[PDB]
Order: sequence, then structure tokens, then C-alpha cells
Amino acid sequence: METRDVLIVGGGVIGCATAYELSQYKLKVTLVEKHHYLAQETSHANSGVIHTGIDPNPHKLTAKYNILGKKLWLNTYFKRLGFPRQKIRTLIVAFNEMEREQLEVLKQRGIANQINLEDIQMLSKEETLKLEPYVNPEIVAGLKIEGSWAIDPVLASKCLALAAQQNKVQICTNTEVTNISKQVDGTYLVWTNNETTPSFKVKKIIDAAGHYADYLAHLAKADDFEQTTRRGQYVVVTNQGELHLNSMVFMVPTIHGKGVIVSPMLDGNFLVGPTALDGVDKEATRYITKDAPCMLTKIGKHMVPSLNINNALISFAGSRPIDKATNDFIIRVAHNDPDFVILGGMKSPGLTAAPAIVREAVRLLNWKLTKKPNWNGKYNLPWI
Ligand SMILES: Cc1cc2nc3c(=O)[nH]c(=O)nc-3n(C[C@H](O)[C@H](O)[C@H](O)COP(=O)(O)OP(=O)(O)OC[C@H]3O[C@@H](n4cnc5c(N)ncnc54)[C@H](O)[C@@H]3O)c2cc1C
Ligand code: NI
Repeated sequence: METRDVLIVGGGVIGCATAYELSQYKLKVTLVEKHHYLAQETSHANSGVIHTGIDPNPHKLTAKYNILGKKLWLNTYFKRLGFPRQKIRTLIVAFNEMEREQLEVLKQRGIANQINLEDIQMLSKEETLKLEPYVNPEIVAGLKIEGSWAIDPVLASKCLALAAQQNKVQICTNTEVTNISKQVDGTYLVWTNNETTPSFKVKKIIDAAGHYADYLAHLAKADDFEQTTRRGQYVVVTNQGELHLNSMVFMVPTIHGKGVIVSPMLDGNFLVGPTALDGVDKEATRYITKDAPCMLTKIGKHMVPSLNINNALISFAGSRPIDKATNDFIIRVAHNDPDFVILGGMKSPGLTAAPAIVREAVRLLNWKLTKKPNWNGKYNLPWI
């Protein structure tokens, strides 16, 4: 049994960035993931987009943390950490006059979310087909926003963890927390993998468990929030001939849901999707189906008609964990235990927001933390 200051439960992007941030302090820190590898769940199955902030409601923590998180990625994290990424602008297209007035609404939303005017541009039919000649010519208008990036979220999450590990954070994989019980003395005992005796004794728990972030709070008798799900399947296609895209192309999300796209990918292929299905079991959050291809064909060819979906390489899926109560991010201590920090309901845009989310996690431990004078934030993930 290990005595440690903070146990981070969950090795997706949120757990990994948390480990990174905490690795800069003088603390005993351990991160636990149930899978053999990190980033095998929601953080593996998403579009990798660093969103501008045009999309989220300005009054929600999704907007708030988007704004902060993106700033931290571009001006801090990207300077220190090497992993694949590219700058690529956002383009939302309208198909009729109703979708067109939704573009105006989004424009205002971006300004409310502090996007500068120079980054935003409403475009006519003609101007949009100028910029992206492979888009559907039945579109009537577009909205272009500069400032977005696309990253490999898997390599980013791993880079963060390898960085953390380099600065004394213990990373234990194949380790599933199966019980937690807070003590008279204020610490927690943590059983993993249904073992008889506890493996950890810790002063704080940072709950980053994605689809099981509710399970985990209920298991410590700390908070009773519940998450629902939305499963999204994608397809990656290749060999599209002359087809080029110099934008991430999106449907109006207000009408078609969040993040519905055709994007050129870091590896030269095209990402199409996702579908949308509410309320799948937690265990089934990543299951692909035979139904979805058909849906995906309609989505992709609606946006880029010349797209040949039979040239498919892979299909995968992931699910947004969605707070039932607020349909927003949960970033707070548990309502009934101030030593259990909850990073839950981590839907879109949790990736973009991650760095700000996790810095708030750190403050929420509520400690006078002492820095290592020598702390190494730099890591270049070897890749090729
Ligand atoms: C289809 C889709 C598209 C998206 N697109 C974007 C996007 O373009 N841009 C953006 O900013 N965001 C996007 N998001 C949101 C983003 O992917 C998520 O916010 C983020 O990946 C959630 O990270 P996480 O670390 O909290 O969750 P997860 O990645 O799900 O990780 C949680 C970890 O905890 C582990 N775990 C659970 N229970 C236990 C336990 N008892 N013990 C040990 N480990 C446990 C799991 O194995 C796991 O790996 C998208 C999400 C989806 C579903
Ligand atoms: Ni407002």
C-alpha cells in the first residue's frame, strides 16, 4: 500500500494533463488507469479539434474553459510539448435561409466568447466556393473563423503523461479503482482491481474517469450527479483524388449537433462524422455499428459531394459524457466531500479546455503548493 498526496483516477487527456500540471509541485502524486495504455477511451475517439469558441453557449463552463484552455494550449503547452498538430481554420456552412440566420447567431456567440473581429468573416455563396471549391454548391453562405488547430489527442495525452512521469509522477496502468472509502483521519483508502487489501492511502482524489466519473463519486459516497451519453461514430476515407480542403467544414451545430464535419487530417486522409445516438450504456460508448455507415454517407456527401466513402480505412466511435443536471462541464469539489475533486461531464470541448480545466483542478485541492525550482515543463514526443 502506497501513501500519496493525490491519486488521479483516469488516464484520458484530463487525467494526463492533471498529472502534468501537478508534476511541477513538491508532492507525491499517482495516476491510475484501468486499461493497459493511456488515452484508450473518449480521448481516443474525437475529432482532435482545438475549437475557436464560436460554438459554445457563452454562459456555460464549456465556453469559459474553451476560452481559457485554447489560450493555454497555443501560448503555453504548444511551446513546451512536441506532438502532432496543425493550424487549420474553421468553416461552417449554411444550406438555406434558416441555417443562414444561425450563422449570424454563431457570429455573435464568438464575439461574446471574446473572439476578435479580425478572426471572423461571414461569406457569400460565391466567396465560400472560392475558398473551398469542393464544398456543396447548394450551400447559400458560410462563416469562416481563423484560430483553430487540429491535434492528435492520443499523442498529446501521452506526451503529457510522459512529461509528468519525467517529473516524478507515478503512472500505474492496468489499475481499476474498485473501491474508495474515506477515513476518520480524513485520508482515503483505495482498493483497485477488487483486491482484498487497499493499494493506496491518499489525501486527495481527482476524479477524471470520463464515463465513470459519476460511478466513482457514488462509490466514495461523495456526490450523486449522473451522466448520460451521446455516441458518435466516424469514418476515415482516403484516395479522394483531386479533392483538397483548406478548412474544417462543419454543419450548423445549432441544427445538426456539435462537431459534424469533414476535415482533412494530419495523416492526409479525411475525417467524416459523427453520427449521434443518445443514451447508450457506459460499456458501449465506443461500439461501432453496421447502421452508421449509411448515415455517414449522407452527412459527408451533403457537405463535400465529390467524396467517395467507399474508400474507407477505418470506423471508430466515442461518446460524450453529459451531465444530466446541467448539460455542462463539472469542475468542482464534490458536494459532500471537499477532498474529492470532480472533473466530469467532459464532453466537447473538453480537449480544447483541458489545460484550464486541470489548472482549476489543482487550485481546487486547496493547498499551499510548493514548486520545484528545476521543473522540466518540456517534452518532445518522438514521432515520425
Ligand atoms: C465524438 C466526439 C468528438 C469530440 N470532439 C472534440 C473536439 O473536436 N474538440 C474538443 O475540444 N473536444 C472534443 N470532444 C470532447 C473530448 O474528447 C473529451 O472531452 C475528452 O476526451 C474527455 O477526456 P477524459 O480524460 O475526461 O475522458 P476519457 O478519455 O474517457 O478518460 C477517462 C479515463 O478513466 C478510465 N477509468 C474509468 N473508470 C476507471 C476506474 N475505476 N479506474 C481507473 N480508470 C478508470 C477510463 O478507462 C479512461 O481512459 C469530443 C468527444 C466525442 C465523444
Ligand atoms: Ni450573455
